[PDB]
Amino acid sequence: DPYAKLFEERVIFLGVQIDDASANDVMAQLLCLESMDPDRDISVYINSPGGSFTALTAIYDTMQYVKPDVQTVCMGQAAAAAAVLLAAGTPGKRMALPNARVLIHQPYSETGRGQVSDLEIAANEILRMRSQLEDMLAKHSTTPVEKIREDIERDKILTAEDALSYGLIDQVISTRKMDNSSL
Amino acid sequence: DPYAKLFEERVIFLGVQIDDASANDVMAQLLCLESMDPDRDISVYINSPGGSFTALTAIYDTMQYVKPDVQTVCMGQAAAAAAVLLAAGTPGKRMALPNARVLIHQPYSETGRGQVSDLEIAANEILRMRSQLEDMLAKHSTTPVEKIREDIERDKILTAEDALSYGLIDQVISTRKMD
Amino acid sequence: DPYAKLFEERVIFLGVQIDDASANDVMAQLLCLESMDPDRDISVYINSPGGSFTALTAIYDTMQYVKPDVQTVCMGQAAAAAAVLLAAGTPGKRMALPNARVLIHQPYSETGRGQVSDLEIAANEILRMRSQLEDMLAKHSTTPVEKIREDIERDKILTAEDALSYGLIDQVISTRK
Amino acid sequence: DPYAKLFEERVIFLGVQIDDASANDVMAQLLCLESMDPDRDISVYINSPGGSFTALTAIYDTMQYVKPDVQTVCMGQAAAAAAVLLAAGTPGKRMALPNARVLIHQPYSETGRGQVSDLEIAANEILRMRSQLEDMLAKHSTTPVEKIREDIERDKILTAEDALSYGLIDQVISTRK
Amino acid sequence: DPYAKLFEERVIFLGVQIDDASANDVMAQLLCLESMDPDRDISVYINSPGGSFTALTAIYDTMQYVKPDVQTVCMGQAAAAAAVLLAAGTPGKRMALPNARVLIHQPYSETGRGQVSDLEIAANEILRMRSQLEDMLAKHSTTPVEKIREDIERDKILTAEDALSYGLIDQVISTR
Amino acid sequence: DPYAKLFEERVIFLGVQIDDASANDVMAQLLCLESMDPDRDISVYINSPGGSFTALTAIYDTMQYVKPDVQTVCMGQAAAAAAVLLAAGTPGKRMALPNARVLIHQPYSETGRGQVSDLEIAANEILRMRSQLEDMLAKHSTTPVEKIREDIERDKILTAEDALSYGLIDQVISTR
Amino acid sequence: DPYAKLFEERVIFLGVQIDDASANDVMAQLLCLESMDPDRDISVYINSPGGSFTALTAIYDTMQYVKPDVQTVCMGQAAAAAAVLLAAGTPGKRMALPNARVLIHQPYSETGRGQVSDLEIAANEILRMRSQLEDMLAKHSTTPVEKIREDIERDKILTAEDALSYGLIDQVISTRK
Amino acid sequence: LFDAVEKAHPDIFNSLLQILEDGRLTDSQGRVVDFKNTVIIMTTNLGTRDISKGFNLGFAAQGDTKSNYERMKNKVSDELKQHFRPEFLNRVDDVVVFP
Repeated sequence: DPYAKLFEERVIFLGVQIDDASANDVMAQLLCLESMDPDRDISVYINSPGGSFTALTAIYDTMQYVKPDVQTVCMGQAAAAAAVLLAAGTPGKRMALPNARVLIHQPYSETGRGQVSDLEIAANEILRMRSQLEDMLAKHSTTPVEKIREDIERDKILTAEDALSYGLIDQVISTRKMDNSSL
Repeated sequence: DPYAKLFEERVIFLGVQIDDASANDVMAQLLCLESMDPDRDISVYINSPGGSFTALTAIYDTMQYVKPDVQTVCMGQAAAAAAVLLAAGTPGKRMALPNARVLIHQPYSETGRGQVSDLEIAANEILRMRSQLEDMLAKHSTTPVEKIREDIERDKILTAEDALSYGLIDQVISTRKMD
Repeated sequence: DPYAKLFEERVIFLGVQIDDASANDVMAQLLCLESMDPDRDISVYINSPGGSFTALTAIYDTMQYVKPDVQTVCMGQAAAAAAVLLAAGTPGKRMALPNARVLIHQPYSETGRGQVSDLEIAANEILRMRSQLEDMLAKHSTTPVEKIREDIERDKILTAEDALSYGLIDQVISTRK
Repeated sequence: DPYAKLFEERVIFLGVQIDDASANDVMAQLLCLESMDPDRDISVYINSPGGSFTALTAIYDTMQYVKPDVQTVCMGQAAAAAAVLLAAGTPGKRMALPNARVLIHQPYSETGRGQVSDLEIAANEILRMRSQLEDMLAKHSTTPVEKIREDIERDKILTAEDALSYGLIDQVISTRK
Repeated sequence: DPYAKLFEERVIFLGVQIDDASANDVMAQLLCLESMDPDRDISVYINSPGGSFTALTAIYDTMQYVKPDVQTVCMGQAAAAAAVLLAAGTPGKRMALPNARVLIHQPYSETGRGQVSDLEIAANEILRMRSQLEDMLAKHSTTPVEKIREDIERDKILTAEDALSYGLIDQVISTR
Repeated sequence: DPYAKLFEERVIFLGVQIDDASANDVMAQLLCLESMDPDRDISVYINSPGGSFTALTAIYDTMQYVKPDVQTVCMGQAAAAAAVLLAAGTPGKRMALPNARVLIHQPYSETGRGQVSDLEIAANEILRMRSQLEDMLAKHSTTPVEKIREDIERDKILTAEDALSYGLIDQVISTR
Repeated sequence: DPYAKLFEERVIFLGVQIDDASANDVMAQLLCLESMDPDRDISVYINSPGGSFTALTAIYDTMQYVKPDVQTVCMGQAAAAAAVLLAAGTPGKRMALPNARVLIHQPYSETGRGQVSDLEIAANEILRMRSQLEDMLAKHSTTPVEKIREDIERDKILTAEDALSYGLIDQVISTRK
Repeated sequence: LFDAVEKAHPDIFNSLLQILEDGRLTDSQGRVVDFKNTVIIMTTNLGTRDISKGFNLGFAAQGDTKSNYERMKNKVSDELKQHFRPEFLNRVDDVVVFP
């Protein structure tokens, strides 16, 4: 079981759509890893096509809460909410695969039929969530908040170097590199 | 298995819709935790969107009956019955993550085709359920019952700070390095 | 799992609707619990919304036959047959949670397409089941049978204290001091 | 699991719709029970609402085949195909619960679209099935075959005492004193 | 697991409608039992209706191929290919329960839409399967071949004693 | 389970449709069986009603690659891909049961809506696949390629004796 | 099962379509194989009918990143994504079975209903995907890039020898040595 | 000198506490023998099993700039904390790592 071997080496692997069950599993694994060793880093690999917003928020809070540093690796794609998780890693330890993309866009939602007051409340909540997402993206990046607001109006796709220039990631891995080995 | 390790430290996850099976599992876990150690804290984590009222009452009664203190922690969202369960923890031990939302509203229900007398009985029952809901909310909060009734008329959403001022939670925990 | 432990200390949950599978499982656990130890009590916790009448009668007969005393606890709710099992426990050891309800009403059933004679036979069986139901309710309750017959004409919901006054239970739990 | 413990004590528990799979499971369990001990008796519990006819014949034949006396215990209900199996046990060991009910009627069947010769063959086979069923009922009961023929024309329902009077069972359990 | 115990002794069940999956399952079971001991006997129990004819021929070949003797016991029913399987065991040890039934009829076929030539080839092929059917029925029975031809035109259902008189089985088990 | 046992007696079943998953399973089993003992033969049992052509090609190349002899046994039926797989065994090891049917026909294909160029490419590819199938059938049998090409125009069914006369198998086995 | 052994001798099967879960499992196995022995080559067997582009890029990146050499074998077929995965192996170690087909074509995608701006953004994205795919094909082959541009306009199917001459396969295996 | 300390049961060194802190040891006859003039050396190879290791599991950009000495020192410290009680390691004057 390769996943167990990855977990024993303190790697949390996220390759499914972000929902309540996945968020609960990720938070439980993060808490267990922090309990095992509050000093060694924890690695998170991201291959998710976005997901819900509440699960994103819970995962982000758990990542920011734990003592050890979090090392995020973009792996494939990070479509809607996975991009925030990639940008939420410990600064300087957020890397990505070469032929990977990072997508960013404003949240999309829909509500069932109801009276006008309920729709107004739902719209207020959705605007609050959008503002929160813009704040989280501005805090963990380099570009100003106005640029984020202008960019997330429509789907924006960034390559590895485009993300590095944007500030979401810090390094782009190319090939396995041996250690110095200088005694 | 992270969940087994969490249960070994007296931690219970509630991240699924509140129904009969989940309520039974939660009550069984609470009884086991009380039996293994009757005078040590039990932590309950809430990430559920709500559920049926009967399961909510069953879980609330089980939490109240079990004597060790129960610490309720909100991680994602706590809506409807989840808000009541979050507010039902031991005072001073109710916590929420910095970015969380608590949603409260009056109960919603459906009934089938039937005669007028059955509909009247069902209406009386649902009004009793709603009244029990305001009673439960007012008991574990610092807000007058009339304000509770006015607030839960429609969907009311509170952030961590709004919930803390509203009396549902007691602390907003930011990080671990900053105690 | 908690269920295995609670079974080790003689606990049976009833959290699903009453049907052949649940009744059969109840039979198996009750018989095994009696065989392992016929001296200690057996606890049955009910959170059922109702079910079929045949499983009702079978489970009632099994509980009556099993000579160790059986405690019954209504945790979330008890509707129709679940109320009957709640009242079918050992007298003096029937309990309900504070914010619980008990629902009682006459049985509901349907019949398929058929000739008049078959419908008459089915209706006679339905009336016999109903009569057995109010007889079994009056057996384990302190209320007159006429009052039960008039009350179960339509649905009836009672709180824990109302059930205690009606005779369904004996004690209403408050807390563990 | 309680079912394994019941099986270890030489109990076969049957509360499901009789079909081919249930028949084969009963075959395997009965053969294994005979192989492990061909002397000690075997108890079979019936809680089924009916079943097919070929499986009924197979299970009846294999249960009459075994050396050990086959006790039959009925809980809740035993209708149509279940009544024959309940009454086919070893004499003096056919047992029913106080509120159990037994339903008896002629076999009910359908046939597909086909030519008149095929429907005639099927109708003759169905008449033969009904004759075999009434012969089985007469063989294992104390009721004359003419009464069985005039009774199984339509649905008929018997309680525990009525089943005892009809000879299908031997005694009615009340409780373990 | 009673199935495991019965397979451990010598027993194999055929109580499901005959198809490719069940055919291969019985193939593996028979080959395994032959490999474990090539000098004992194998008991096969039949409580299933008919099925695909190709699987019938394959399992007939499998029984006629292995050196251990094959015993057939019929309980409940044995229709179409099941009757041929019951009659295909080694002579002298084909038996059925008193209330068991044996059903035999000509093969039923259903092909999809196609050109004339394809349908003609299919018709010749199904005639070949029919001919194999009466050949198998006759070579394992004491009934004249033309009698089998005229009998399998329509549905033919026989009891245990009727099957014994027909020659498909050898003994009728009442009690040990 | 008897399947694993017959695996250590080095017998591999092919009783399901020949698709990608079954092909990969068979290929892995062949590789492992060659790894365990590169000198003893490997037995392949065929009870499949054909399958995809890519799986045919992969299994054919895998059988042709390894040293250990591929001893192919056919029960019940071997149609389309199964016929080629049976005929692809080592010479002298291709044997089949007496009343077993082998069906051979040209490949059948279906494509969705597309432009003319895509349909032309698909037609060229299916013609190439048919040509390759004829090439393997010719190189693994005794019948000349012209008669094989003429025979696969319509579906052709052969018995064990007919297959032996055709040249696909070596000898017919009835009873050990 | 043979799968566990094939993993033990450092061989990974890719027999299903290229999706998120399959790519994740493949790259996890690649990381584990690199960890256990960073010098022995890793063998990858290609039997897939293509898949998604993101999984393609993920597998390609994790295969180029690992220190040990990658030994790719085309087996049965390798279409679209599988063709790139086969051709991305270590030079001199990319081989195919004798009879096999390698299919290459430009990417095909579907876009949901939306406004014109979203559609043109998606068009730019798919054009970028096609450009990246043709550049990756050109990098790992001797064929000129413009030849690949004109070739991948429609479906292009190559045999083992055609792939060998094209620049995607280094040599063809026939029999074990 | 205590040679290959990690290959003994992790309880014998419980007897070294009073040696390393009070400089004394009592035999079974009740006599006290002092250790205040001795020099205690304990040799071990704990945490040196990964000297011939190139990289860790998982993706990583660039590489570890620390030489083998720093990584081996950290590994030795971690293994020493894992193997011995805190009160035993709190009494040792010096821990020296051999490159």
